[PDB]
Amino acid sequence: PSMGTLMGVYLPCLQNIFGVILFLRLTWMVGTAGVLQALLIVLICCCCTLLTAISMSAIATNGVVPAGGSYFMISRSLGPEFGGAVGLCFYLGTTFAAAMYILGAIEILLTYIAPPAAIFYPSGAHDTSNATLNNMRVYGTIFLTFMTLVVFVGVKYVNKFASLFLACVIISILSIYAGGIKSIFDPPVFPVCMLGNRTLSRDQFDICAKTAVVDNETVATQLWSFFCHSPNLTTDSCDPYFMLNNVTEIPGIPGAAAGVLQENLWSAYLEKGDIVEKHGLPSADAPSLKESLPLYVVADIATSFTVLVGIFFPSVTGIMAGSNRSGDLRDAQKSIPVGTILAIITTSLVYFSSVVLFGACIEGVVLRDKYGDGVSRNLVVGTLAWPSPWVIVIGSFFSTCGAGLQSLTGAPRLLQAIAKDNIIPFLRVFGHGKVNGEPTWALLLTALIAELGILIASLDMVAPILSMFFLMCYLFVNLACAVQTLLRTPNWRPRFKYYHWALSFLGMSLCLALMFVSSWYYALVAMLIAGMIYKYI
Amino acid sequence: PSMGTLMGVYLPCLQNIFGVILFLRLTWMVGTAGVLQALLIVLICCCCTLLTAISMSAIATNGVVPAGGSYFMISRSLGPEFGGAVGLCFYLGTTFAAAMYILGAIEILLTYIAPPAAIFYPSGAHDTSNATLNNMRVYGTIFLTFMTLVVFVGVKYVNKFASLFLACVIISILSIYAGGIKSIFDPPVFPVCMLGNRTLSRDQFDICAKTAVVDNETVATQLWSFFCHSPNLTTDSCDPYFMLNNVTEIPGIPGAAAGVLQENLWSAYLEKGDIVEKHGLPSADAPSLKESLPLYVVADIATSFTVLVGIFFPSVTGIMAGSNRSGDLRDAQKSIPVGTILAIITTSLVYFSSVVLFGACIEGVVLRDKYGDGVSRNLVVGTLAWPSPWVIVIGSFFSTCGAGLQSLTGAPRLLQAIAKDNIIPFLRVFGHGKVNGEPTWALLLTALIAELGILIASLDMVAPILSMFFLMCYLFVNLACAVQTLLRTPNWRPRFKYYHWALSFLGMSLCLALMFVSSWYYALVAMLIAGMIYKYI
Ligand SMILES: C[C@@H]1CC[C@@]2(OC1)O[C@H]1C[C@H]3[C@@H]4CC=C5C[C@@H](OCCC(CO[C@@H]6O[C@H](CO)[C@@H](O[C@H]7O[C@H](CO)[C@@H](O)[C@H](O)[C@H]7O)[C@H](O)[C@H]6O)CO[C@@H]6O[C@H](CO)[C@@H](O[C@H]7O[C@H](CO)[C@@H](O)[C@H](O)[C@H]7O)[C@H](O)[C@H]6O)CC[C@]5(C)[C@H]4CC[C@]3(C)[C@H]1[C@@H]2C
Ligand SMILES: C[C@@H]1CC[C@@]2(OC1)O[C@H]1C[C@H]3[C@@H]4CC=C5C[C@@H](OCCC(CO[C@@H]6O[C@H](CO)[C@@H](O[C@H]7O[C@H](CO)[C@@H](O)[C@H](O)[C@H]7O)[C@H](O)[C@H]6O)CO[C@@H]6O[C@H](CO)[C@@H](O[C@H]7O[C@H](CO)[C@@H](O)[C@H](O)[C@H]7O)[C@H](O)[C@H]6O)CC[C@]5(C)[C@H]4CC[C@]3(C)[C@H]1[C@@H]2C
Ligand SMILES: *[C@@H]1O[C@H](CO)[C@@H](O[C@@H]2O[C@H](CO)[C@@H](O)[C@H](O)[C@H]2NC(C)=O)[C@H](O)[C@H]1NC(C)=O
Ligand SMILES: *[C@@H]1O[C@H](CO)[C@@H](O[C@@H]2O[C@H](CO)[C@@H](O)[C@H](O)[C@H]2NC(C)=O)[C@H](O)[C@H]1NC(C)=O
Ligand SMILES: *[C@@H]1O[C@H](CO)[C@@H](O[C@@H]2O[C@H](CO)[C@@H](O)[C@H](O)[C@H]2NC(C)=O)[C@H](O)[C@H]1NC(C)=O
Ligand SMILES: *[C@@H]1O[C@H](CO)[C@@H](O[C@@H]2O[C@H](CO)[C@@H](O)[C@H](O)[C@H]2NC(C)=O)[C@H](O)[C@H]1NC(C)=O
Ligand SMILES: [Cl-]
Ligand SMILES: [Cl-]
Ligand SMILES: [Cl-]
Ligand SMILES: [Cl-]
Ligand SMILES: [K+]
Ligand SMILES: [K+]
Repeated sequence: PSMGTLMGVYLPCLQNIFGVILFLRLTWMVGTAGVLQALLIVLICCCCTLLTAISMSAIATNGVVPAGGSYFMISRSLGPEFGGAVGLCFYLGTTFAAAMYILGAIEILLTYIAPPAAIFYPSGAHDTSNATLNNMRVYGTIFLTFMTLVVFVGVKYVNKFASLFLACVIISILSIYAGGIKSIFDPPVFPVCMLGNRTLSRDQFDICAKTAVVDNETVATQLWSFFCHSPNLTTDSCDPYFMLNNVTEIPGIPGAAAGVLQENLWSAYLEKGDIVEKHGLPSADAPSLKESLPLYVVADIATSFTVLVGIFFPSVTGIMAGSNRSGDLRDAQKSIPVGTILAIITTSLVYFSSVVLFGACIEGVVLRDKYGDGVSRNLVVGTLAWPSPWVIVIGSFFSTCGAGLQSLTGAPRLLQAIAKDNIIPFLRVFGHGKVNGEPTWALLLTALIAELGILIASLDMVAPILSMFFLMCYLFVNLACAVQTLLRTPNWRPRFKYYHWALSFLGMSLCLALMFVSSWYYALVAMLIAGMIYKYI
Repeated sequence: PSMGTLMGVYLPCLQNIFGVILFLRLTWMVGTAGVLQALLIVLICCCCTLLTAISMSAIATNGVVPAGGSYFMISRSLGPEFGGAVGLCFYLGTTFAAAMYILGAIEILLTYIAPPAAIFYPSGAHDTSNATLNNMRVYGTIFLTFMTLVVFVGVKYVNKFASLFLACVIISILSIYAGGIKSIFDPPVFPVCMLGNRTLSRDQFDICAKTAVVDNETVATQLWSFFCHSPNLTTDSCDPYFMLNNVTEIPGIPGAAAGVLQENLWSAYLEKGDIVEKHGLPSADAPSLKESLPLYVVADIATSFTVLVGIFFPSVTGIMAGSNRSGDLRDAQKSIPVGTILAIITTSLVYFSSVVLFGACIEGVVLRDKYGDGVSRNLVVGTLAWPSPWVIVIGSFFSTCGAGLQSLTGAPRLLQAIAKDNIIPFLRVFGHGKVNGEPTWALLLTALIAELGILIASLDMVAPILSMFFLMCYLFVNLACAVQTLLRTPNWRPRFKYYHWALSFLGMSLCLALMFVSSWYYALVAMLIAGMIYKYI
């Protein structure tokens, strides 16, 4: 074994922690929650994982660190019963993370790369969502079957391109920060068209004006005809909000300044159907027609604190991938606790600094446009990039497609190990393999379980389920590190300096409170199942 | 044993088949789907149960009919493996039926008996639903804990009042038909106020007119001030749909005639947010303000065929309660197949004739008002009653509160039997009992599983889950009656005249297609779990 801390522990953690939510949902989270509550979300979600890494360090500093995987360390150092629970929750988390990574790639493809590559179209006036869901499901079943065939044939090729997907993430992050520094002295041009407080969808009309001049004549624009249903300048069919108010352009990226950061500082939660609005604009109050409602940027889902925590939390998962090469290391009891804790610290500093950067550079109206309707269907992250917005689009697409392949390779190997371990006999039949040792019936079960996550067809609906499984895995790791100290069981002497049982107890309680914060109902279901297995024993 | 067919098999089936959906959701289903598609829903949902009763007759005509319950017949006549599946699916169905019966009683209490007995109020303008859900959950946890204490103490008293809850159902059905016959020559007076096609909520304003006369002076009414935001007769702040249209009263119950039945004959499916409208009225087309949207009757959920099937199907469940007294009967191989099939035929004739009666007597605008907003917060069923609408309100409340108690008494006894039967050792610890033999740890598990159904807090969200469990139970009964004939296993010789294996095969395929019709996603989950247990064996 010859593999150091950097390329053995640190870089796989840093590759498995960054992902889809930094490029699709972080600006939305900043603009919805405010800078202060977004920093609070990042702080709370990075203390479950830091305390869980302190417990995993106490795992790795005990004994020999047996070769192969993070399942075998836990199972040989904690007894089989905690090992089975940690392994099964981590397996279900990895299989739904594959589905979330596929849904992210299809959102990027259908909204930014090729919008004409769309099968189902929003017929009628309203319900653009059912066309969107049925459009996500078809491409989800296509990409999932293609990638399971790739994993069924070409594992050697998936292991080959693993550095390129990390290079794409790092180049696309450095482009964000390079453009954010340039926005201090030279911000880019993305004008946002508004009407009173209300922001509107710029993709539908031509010019952001109420009237124009053609051939020495004042003629109503296309924007007049959507609100007034007549090309005449003196009709009374207009809605009274359009008549009393005026149409105004603003800079979408006003540049890095303290005045922009002061406006983005507090929460602006909306319900489903509300309109994204500024705060410092004059707006005469008036009723508005129901028919002019598609001419605005509308909140897609109802938001709160507990909604945003469950969507953010799978950004911080990825600790457990620092022990998959635990046999290949030179000093596994030293390279694991340093590598995972430094990876959590660096990725958490990237999230804090990016929350402050997006809160200081981008205006909160553009931030709250999930899918970027206020600026001509562009990434809100991509408009801040330095060379072009296409670098972030292409790089985030290839990185999410790589992160899906890595989950579809990592989860059947894990189910293979629990099957051959024979703690649960009900999972006996998934120990079959080929002559290479590659799993067959486990790959089918991961493809069918990740299919049930793809048929939910939303990035915002699958991510609380991921939070729910990774929080159970991290809860049982902290239970099994606190109980073995309080019971004084033999062969449990962790040689880690910064370990204490109260830290693992605090980590257990925090990763249990986040389980209720993310979704209280399914946490209350899992509490019943856990309280029933305890009565079984 | 001295107990005949009528009081032993027929009356418990007829008591357990009628219930909450005949009084709360049948008029809504007729008005939404049309008379023809409502008869098609009743026909399809009564052919799964008739074929399942033909299979249960082949169970009862084999062998001895061992004493006690419907679980012991199936388990001794089909092998333990099918018996465990049928028993566990029927247990989960009974525990969620308790939750649906509690949610029905709380809907009746909070909307018709005591609307001031409401904790959470709809603050703001919109979202009257979250106040409603949080208002259902609190009273659900109160009624569930009270009834589990009653079952924990007073089983002898719950068995005593069992005839009174059947008397309430039969009196409240006879009042419906007595009022429906009276509506031929003397219909009751329930005027419905409308504005163009759109129907409005009469509970908010006083008089159904656009202007009135007070003290020899034409003054705008209260209904003017909601749409125009000014008491002056000559303002231009009115929405243009209110100006171009006129306000009209219609009879809500126009009486039994062929012309009313001809209008109610075809489907009118709406999406969530649409307005209930007539078809034969003049209405000038115009836009409408967003602020006047609470002044209408709005569709609560999006409806289709597959939505209404899953809501209707737990009306027809209740076959399996014809064998709970299988030891007390004089001739159990004769009293069961006659009693259950005659009970299914009589209850299905009641549903067909009531669908035709509500389609012929009540106007389809009043039928599509779930919660009865178009007529002064009254039951749509209750307005057709002969003495008073209060008889149906009180009788349906007491019958649903009795049907919840009967499920909370029947499900822990069933889990007790599967625990003592020892096919699944994981359920070993639920075989404990008191000195009376009454279950203790099973009653706790039924109270915690029915709590997870109450925390969904909708009658329309729990009923597809009930359909999902009773259809799996009825599928395994037909599998176990077809496979034992095709495999020619010993000790399976059913002495029933009208049994054939193709009928049970057709019943299996129909109760599998209804599983996809009711909700395709959770059926696709259960298909995975069933295909995994088969690979285990
Ligand atoms: C050890 C061995 C390994 C394999 C195995 O065991 C043995 O492992 C286990 C693990 C199992 C899996 C465990 C967990 C599971 C998750 C479970 O999902 C629960 C709820 C979610 C799914 O929602 C469903 O999604 C479908 C599809 O949309 C819906 O079906 C609909 O489909 C069509 C649409 O065209 C239509 O007919 C209807 O819409 C409907 O039929 C279901 O109805 C729906 O329940 C998460 O969804 C939740 O939905 C909420 C919406 O109300 C949402 O709330 C918010 O919604 C929006 C946000 O988008 C906002 O407006 C508001 O803020 C809220 O209203 C929630 O966010 C969201 O959580 C499914 C099963 C599965 C995968 C288990 C499968 C078996 C399993 C793998 C076993 C194996 C054997
Ligand atoms: C043998 C031994 C015995 C005991 C045991 O095993 C051992 O038995 C098993 C059996 C287990 C149970 C099996 C099945 C279960 C059902 C499962 O529910 C699945 C989905 C449904 C629940 O929905 C959830 O409801 C909660 C509460 O609302 C939501 O949480 C929300 O709460 C708040 C609201 O304030 C807010 O934060 C968010 O809204 C959210 O957090 C969940 O999100 C939600 O998933 C059914 O709900 C489905 O919801 C759809 C809405 O999207 C709806 O679609 C339609 O919705 C409306 C209609 O109303 C229409 O507009 C459209 O037509 C559609 O959108 C669907 O109709 C609806 O199906 C929960 C677990 C449970 C009970 C298992 C528990 C364990 C169990 C008993 C074991 C034991 C151990
Ligand atoms: C919308 O913007 C226009 C600017 O074109 C505002 O116009 C007012 O115009 C009159 C006469 O042209 C001036 O005397 C006022 O000083 C203007 N008001 C200003 C500059 O605030 C108009 O008031 C705006 N509408 C609003 C703010 O509701
Ligand atoms: C944007 O402008 C509106 C008025 O044009 C602001 O005022 C609110 O308007 C709604 C009407 O839907 C009223 O119900 C509220 O009471 C109004 N709030 C007031 C008067 O304080 C609205 O607040 C503005 N949005 C912002 C500042 O984010
Ligand atoms: C609403 O109802 C009124 C009835 O009061 C209709 O009034 C019309 O009134 C003029 C003059 O009073 C008559 O000459 C017309 O014959 C009436 N039209 C009829 C009876 O159809 C009014 O047209 C109605 N509005 C509609 C149908 O949009
Ligand atoms: C009730 O009246 C409206 C017009 O007052 C009817 O017409 C439809 O109106 C909508 C506007 O929301 C249009 O999009 C449709 O194209 C109209 N349909 C037509 C003209 O056929 C509406 O159909 C009526 N409702 C009924 C008869 O149930
Ligand atoms: Cl991620
Ligand atoms: Cl992880
Ligand atoms: Cl019922
Ligand atoms: Cl039944
Ligand atoms: K991650
Ligand atoms: K029933």
